[PDB]
Amino acid sequence: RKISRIHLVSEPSITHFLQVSWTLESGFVITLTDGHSAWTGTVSESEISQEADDMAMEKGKYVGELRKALLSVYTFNFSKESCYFFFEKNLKDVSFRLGSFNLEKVENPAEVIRELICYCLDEIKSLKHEIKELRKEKNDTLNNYDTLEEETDDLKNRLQALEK
Amino acid sequence: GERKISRIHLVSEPSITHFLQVSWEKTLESGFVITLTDGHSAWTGTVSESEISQEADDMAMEKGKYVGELRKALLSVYTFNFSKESCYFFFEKNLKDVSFRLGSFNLEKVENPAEVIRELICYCLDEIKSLKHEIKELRKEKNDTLNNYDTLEEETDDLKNRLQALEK
Repeated sequence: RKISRIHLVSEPSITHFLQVSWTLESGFVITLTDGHSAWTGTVSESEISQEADDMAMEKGKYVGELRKALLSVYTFNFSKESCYFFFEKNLKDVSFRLGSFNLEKVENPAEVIRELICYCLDEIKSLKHEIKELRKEKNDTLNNYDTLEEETDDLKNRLQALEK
Repeated sequence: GERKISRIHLVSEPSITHFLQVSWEKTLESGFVITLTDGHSAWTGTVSESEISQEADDMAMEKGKYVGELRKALLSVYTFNFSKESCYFFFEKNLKDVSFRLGSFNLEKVENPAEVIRELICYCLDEIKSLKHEIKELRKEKNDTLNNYDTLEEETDDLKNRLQALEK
């Protein structure tokens, strides 16, 4: 998955969180939350095909914009009454949409929020663990390079002393 | 300031994960803020420097030991208790066959839970980004040295071949 902070136009004051889980080409789940409510939509490959056909765009580029847009200067839109989500690719004060998706309001949003925070805390734990091994490996590699430099200097010294 | 976010389970709500966020401006011993949240509501309490010393005294515990226990329990066997009707949070130390209360706190139901939850998530997302940056730099520094190693080793081997031939 990827969790991105976004601002909606209808609510520029606060930060929303866009959680996308999936390659995206084979349909995905998109979740929006403001820390209280949550909206979730499962986008099928069928629904994807119908969006790229309604706007006459290449699959690869379309998914590429999805990939470039959903995982993170794009703008994001969501109406809490119609529950339709869409984003635009902006360029030169000119913009166009990449389809819309329906995000149904979730009955028990606290479950989603809890899961999102747990995911982040688990990720932090995993990254710290990885860093501990990488620190040691980095230090070992620097030490081994120093050893080789000293070993190589010894060889050159022996060659030059040999010459004379 | 600094903070620590911990996952806990409550005796009275064993199924749901709660999050305990403890933060301090200077140091834990000089005052901290303790927030409990289930991802929907949040309760917060401020603990002053003098309240810590008074709690240690009421417990007939040496202040350093009391603070040491707060660190082990609130920053992360300890049990956590909270009731959404009393807004009263206490945790206990459980040794073999016996437990005892390690101080308690009265939390106040926050008025803006969503704001607190968003700020907490943002903190985690910022930490993930910083940790990913750190990993990327560590791995590049390691890989850069390995490349220099392999380059230097080409010369080392040639010098060995030259020296072996000359000393042969």
